[PDB]
Amino acid sequence: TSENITQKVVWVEESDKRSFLLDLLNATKDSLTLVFVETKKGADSLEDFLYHEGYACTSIHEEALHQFRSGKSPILVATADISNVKHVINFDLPSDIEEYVHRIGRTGRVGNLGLATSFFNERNINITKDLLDLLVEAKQEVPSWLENMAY
Repeated sequence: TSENITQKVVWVEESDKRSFLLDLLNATKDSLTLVFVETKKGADSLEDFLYHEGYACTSIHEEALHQFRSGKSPILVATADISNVKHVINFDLPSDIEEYVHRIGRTGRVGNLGLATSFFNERNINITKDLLDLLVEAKQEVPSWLENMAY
């Protein structure tokens, strides 16, 4: 159970995810930001977007992993060897809660709190109730919208 990972689930429309990611990145870490996306093409295109924004980043979908650790590339974009990152960003959420749990486990260590931010929209209605129940048992912030969509 994930009480020691602060989880912020926010509503982001698909067309808003990229500028919301830039505001979030600025808002939040000098390194070890891990951003999960749904597809290989998505990983690829997001890395390029970030590049043209001026953010040093890599993607995986050894070099890449070796840049992440050194903090030469503060951002690693990955699809579906990595733990104790400073921030996990679920740019796309997965279709089941177990996979959510696996991904958020990559932030935090014993004696410290992790941080995981997840973007959610109508595409994610399938995981609504499971995410709600997980947030409640982990005593995390639950957005009014999530509660009302689960019902």
